[PDB]
Amino acid sequence: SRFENKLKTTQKHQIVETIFSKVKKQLNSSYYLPARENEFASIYLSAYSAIESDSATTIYVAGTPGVGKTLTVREVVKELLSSDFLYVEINGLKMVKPTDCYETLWNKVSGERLTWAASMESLEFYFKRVPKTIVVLLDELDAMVTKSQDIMYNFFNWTTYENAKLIVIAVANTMDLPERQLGNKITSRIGFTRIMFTGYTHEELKNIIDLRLKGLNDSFFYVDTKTGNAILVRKVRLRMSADAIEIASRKVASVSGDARRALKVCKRAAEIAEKHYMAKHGYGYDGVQTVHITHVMKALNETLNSHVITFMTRLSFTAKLFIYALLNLMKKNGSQEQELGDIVDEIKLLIEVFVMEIAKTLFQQGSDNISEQLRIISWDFVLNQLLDAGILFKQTMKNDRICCVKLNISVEEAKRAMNE
Amino acid sequence: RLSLISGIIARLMQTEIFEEESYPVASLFERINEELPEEEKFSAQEYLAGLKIMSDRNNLMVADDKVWR
Amino acid sequence: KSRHTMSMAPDVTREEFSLVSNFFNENFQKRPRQKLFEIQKKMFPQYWFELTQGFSLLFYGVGSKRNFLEEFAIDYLSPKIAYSQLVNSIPCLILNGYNPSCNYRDVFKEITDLLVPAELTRSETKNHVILQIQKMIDFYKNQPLDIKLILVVHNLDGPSIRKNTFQTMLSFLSVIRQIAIVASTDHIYAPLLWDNMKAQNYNFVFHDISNFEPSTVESTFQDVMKMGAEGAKYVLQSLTVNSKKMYKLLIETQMQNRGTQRTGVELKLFNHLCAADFIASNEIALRSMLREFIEHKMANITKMEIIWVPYTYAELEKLLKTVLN
Amino acid sequence: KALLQKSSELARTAEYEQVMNFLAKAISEHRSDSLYITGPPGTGKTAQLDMIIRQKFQSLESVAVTSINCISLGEPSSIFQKIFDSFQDLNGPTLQIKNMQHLQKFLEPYHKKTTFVVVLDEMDRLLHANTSETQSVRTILELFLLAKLPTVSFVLIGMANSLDMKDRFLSRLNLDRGLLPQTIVFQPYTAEQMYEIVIQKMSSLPTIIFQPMAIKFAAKKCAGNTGDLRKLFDVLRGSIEIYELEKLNYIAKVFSKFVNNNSTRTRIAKLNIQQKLILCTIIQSLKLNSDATIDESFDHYIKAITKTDTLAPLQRNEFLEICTILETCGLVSIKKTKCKGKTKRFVDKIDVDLDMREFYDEMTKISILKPFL
Amino acid sequence: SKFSFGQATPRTLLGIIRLSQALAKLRLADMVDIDDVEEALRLVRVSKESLYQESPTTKIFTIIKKMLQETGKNTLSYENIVKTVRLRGFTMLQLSNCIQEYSYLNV
Ligand SMILES: Nc1ncnc2c1ncn2[C@@H]1O[C@H](COP(=O)(O)OP(=O)(O)OP(O)(O)=S)[C@@H](O)[C@H]1O
Ligand SMILES: Nc1ncnc2c1ncn2[C@@H]1O[C@H](COP(=O)(O)OP(=O)(O)OP(O)(O)=S)[C@@H](O)[C@H]1O
Ligand SMILES: [Mg+2]
Repeated sequence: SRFENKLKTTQKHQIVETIFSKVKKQLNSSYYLPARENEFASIYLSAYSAIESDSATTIYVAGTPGVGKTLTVREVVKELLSSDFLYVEINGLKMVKPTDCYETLWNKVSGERLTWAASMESLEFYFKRVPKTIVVLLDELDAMVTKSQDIMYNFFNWTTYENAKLIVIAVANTMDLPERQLGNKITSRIGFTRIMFTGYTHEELKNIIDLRLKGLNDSFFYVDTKTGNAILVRKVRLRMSADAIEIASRKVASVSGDARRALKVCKRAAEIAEKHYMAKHGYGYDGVQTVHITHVMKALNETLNSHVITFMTRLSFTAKLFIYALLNLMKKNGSQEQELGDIVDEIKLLIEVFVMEIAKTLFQQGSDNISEQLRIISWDFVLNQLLDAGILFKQTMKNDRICCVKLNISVEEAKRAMNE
Repeated sequence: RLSLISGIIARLMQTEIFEEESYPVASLFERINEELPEEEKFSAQEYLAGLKIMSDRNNLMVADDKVWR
Repeated sequence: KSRHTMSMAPDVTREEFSLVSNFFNENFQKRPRQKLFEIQKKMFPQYWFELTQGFSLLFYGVGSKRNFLEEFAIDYLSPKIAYSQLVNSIPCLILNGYNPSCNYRDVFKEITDLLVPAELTRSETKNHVILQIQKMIDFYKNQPLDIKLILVVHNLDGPSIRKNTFQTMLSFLSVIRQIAIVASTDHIYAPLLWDNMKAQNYNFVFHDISNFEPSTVESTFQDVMKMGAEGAKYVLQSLTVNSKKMYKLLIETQMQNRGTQRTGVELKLFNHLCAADFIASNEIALRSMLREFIEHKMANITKMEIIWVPYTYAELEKLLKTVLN
Repeated sequence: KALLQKSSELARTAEYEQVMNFLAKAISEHRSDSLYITGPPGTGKTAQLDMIIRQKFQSLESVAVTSINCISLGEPSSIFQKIFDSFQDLNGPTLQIKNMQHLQKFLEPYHKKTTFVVVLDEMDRLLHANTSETQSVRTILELFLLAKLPTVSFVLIGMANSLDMKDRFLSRLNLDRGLLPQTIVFQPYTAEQMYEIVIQKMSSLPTIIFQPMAIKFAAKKCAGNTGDLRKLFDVLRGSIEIYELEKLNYIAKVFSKFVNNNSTRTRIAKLNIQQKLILCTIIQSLKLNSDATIDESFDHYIKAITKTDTLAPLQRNEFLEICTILETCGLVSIKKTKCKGKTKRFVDKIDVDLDMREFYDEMTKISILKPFL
Repeated sequence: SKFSFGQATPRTLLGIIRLSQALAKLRLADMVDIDDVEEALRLVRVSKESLYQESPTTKIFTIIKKMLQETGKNTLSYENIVKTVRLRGFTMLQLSNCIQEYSYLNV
């Protein structure tokens, strides 16, 4: 509003719009929908009736994140501006305290700042007195349910008044939410509409990608060979191999069916070809191009593959000495949780069961003057280093002997990474 | 006498042989004489009265005339 | 361990209990009760005379004393002392110790307003309670000796008055000569409450009153298992008509075999059994109106997948013939 | 075709006949009967009394009887403030609305001596408020005491969901005291009083408002677990737009959303045969009925796959993604449960909605999980 | 586990050898054949066994999994899988349907 005038600055020194820059502009998650096409009507025809008849209803939609329920209901109200209402995005997680949404509503009727207490008095005074038109989105309803359900009873008791000019639209995480957190007295007020949103399917996941790739798929750029700048000296083209786009779809629809996850794995795979193109020619920052299948093979795996195995073999010696002692106790006792003094008891014993040049160094950094150490060198350090790494876990006790230690990653992969 | 045939109708309603909660009149005729109880099914009026006494006890009502809700 | 238990008792409903209880407590030993009440009436001039000496009078004894204190404090003493000093009579401030909602702040806020606000004592209001009463005490050492207030503390071993920060608060009140402290306790370990420090401030004397009263008001806050088998006895009286039938089919085969786990039924066959009488459509429609029996804790489940009712063998046939039928 | 069904979605009840007998002294200006009106939820009971008082106020003599909703208080003061709002006056409010004895001074009227009855809406928020015998039962106790000597008495009409509240009353209060007695209940109307109101709420009748025996069929086969037939007409009003969208049909559409994956669509969730293997791997770890970590499951996954060499052992990171494929369909849920060593530390315990009876059918068709069982 | 008892010892192997010798002695033979050991093992396993008292596209799936266990490539150009299906005995219509079904299953 105000400060966007101050967020603008002047000197913009000719940023290089490369080949893959114009992809990521439309591969931004912003800018009719193919997948939830008919269900857009099922909201809207449920909404169009109450709007043009001055009533008060409730609409309940659920689903996993990434399915458009943040998006679709925005497309409902957007066309409605063409044809009497006040649009508010009452987000649950964007409220600091749960009562703070009450302040917004009384702010968004006349423009007054009153307390959560004093708002809902005048809100209740609004909802049963006004002679005769308010659209409210109650997003992410896991946030506003937590304390004692006294907030959630209000947001549906206002719907019961026949003289209440309000239209509520609830969007939750799960359909189960008025059956495993709320009471039945709320569950009578929630209704039984319950519009379910499933995942996306992999065919439609192809049909959502090309909507971003509408005017740019297999099109042509105008490029100078000196700076790598592309314009919608050569006239090059860039093509997208649709089969790699398909194998992006057949995984994301399989695991999650998430519309952000499908776009972003294409977005991550796009910039892999960006740096390899910049590696071969070096246009910096101041015949026919493509994106291979081998890009989305890596980037999809790049969502999966770890490093704690590679972290463990790149740790210190006494780190790998520590874990090898720790699995030795877990196969000695079979109790998966060993006392800390017994580990210090073991690393002593695992010496005497090159080793002497180790055992000299393992308890003192040379130095005859200051040798004879009980516990090993930097034993507090590696145990602190294994703690904040998340591999280990150690309960809090002022005794430094009988404080228990519990593993936090799978002990077999600890056994397996130890073998290297 | 109707409890055993009601349990038979319920266990045949448990699968997708009716494909819904409802069932057709052809499947109604297919599940009275082709099934296990022989000569337990009398005239049309008494089994229509049996469907009516299942209906007021909320078991099997009568609707749309091509299927039976 | 074959033990006879309170579950195996002929139980009594709410209106049946309290009415016949009211018959006994107003007609059992009526003649000797007022016959005691006339005997102890002659002690009333003796209490009046000793109470001029600022003595904290304490009444022990079996039975409730609540009726006796209110006759002795209100009607007898409080106008008798006003007539003997020479106009409204002496203000009586009772303290219901059997009421657990007594605090130290609220009753003392009454006290300083019951006592004289001759100075700005709200200036010393800043825990200043012992501070504010100390400024009350030394001023009262140099005043003309006359009672202006008599307070009554019923059931001094009560659930809130027996708290230790409240007890010491009353201790400093009793050393003042202007107020007479007539209280009663009922506990058998009541003299565990006071040391020689407090009784120095108290100078208690003792008298027996045993009228074997029923303690009508003092029974109300108290509870036993008379006051669940009786809890879910009322929810079934207001539900759907189908839940009665699906509990009837539940209660039959769960009592076909105390009502323990072993008499219970598996979930699959019970779904098929309540599918047999055209009642349960499937598992979800069964379980959802079975969560309503779960939400009001009217049935249990342990592991066959055994759902069993936690009421006794005698209780379920009582639930059979009365409310289900 | 819209305007006939645009109007579709919107003395009258056979329960109002009860309460005029229960308010038999409310037109003779005397103290009426003793009103504690309860109900199972959803039964219209909030708007039921609201129907009566709005028909009372539109009918009715000086006219001032007020009703306030006990939702956002947790404390018995401002109710006695809101009865003052029908006066439109000004006073010292704080002390008069706080103590039991302070309410008694408030009950001397001014203009024409019409008696006042209060209506306490949604009393169960204060019943199911803070701890019982300390504040809330005392709050219940203090309100129901009507021992006032003139007939101007604050007659209560309070409402509650769950019917435990009467046994919660003390034995003195259950000795025929105040408004507790007439425990007027409302059994949920099956179809025999609620559907007929829908008939009279079809005063403006379109031609095709559907075969009404199917509406009777709708009423009979919803009355298993229900209380609000206009809201269960609001599920007919959604299906009446289905016949507008296509230019108990919908209850059939909504139950197949809920019943399936155990019988049929379990194999829909596990098109991967390894997803069938990893699903049995979870249940084999459920022998040690513990906090079923993603690691202890991975422990039993490796130590079995080294015995039977059905596949190579995969990654833990792969094991993370594959169990989330099991998650989004709705089979297994993951929660961050409790372990209390250093802080509130969150290891992930799973839980499966399948039984071994619904397991053994779908594994005998595949003899590659038969080594694993 | 739960239904387990004992372990395999060399004395049980010697007893199996002795029972095979007794079975050969009952047949009055100078040699021990393969028929005695398979009877003795069946005898010692049924001595403890009283305590318990198609593949239309699955064969193609095991062939595809054998090729996936030797190299592990889910390509779109099948030149060896089609040859082992042609020499395995069945037709190519079931092969094309299996390819379409597992591409729909995304393997
Ligand atoms: N059908 C679609 N057509 C076009 N863009 C889409 C579509 N579905 C999702 N998107 C895009 O992907 C983003 C995903 O956000 P949404 O799925 O709307 O949020 P969500 O499903 O509510 O997940 P939340 O908000 O965390 S519960 C949207 O903001 C759009 O930018
Ligand atoms: N018999 C009826 N006559 C008129 N309107 C009715 C009737 N039954 C239900 N309704 C309407 O449908 C609504 C459904 O009741 P609910 O308000 O959801 O439940 P309730 O009124 O809160 O009672 P509770 O749940 O015990 S607080 C009522 O509030 C009325 O608007
Ligand atoms: Mg919302």
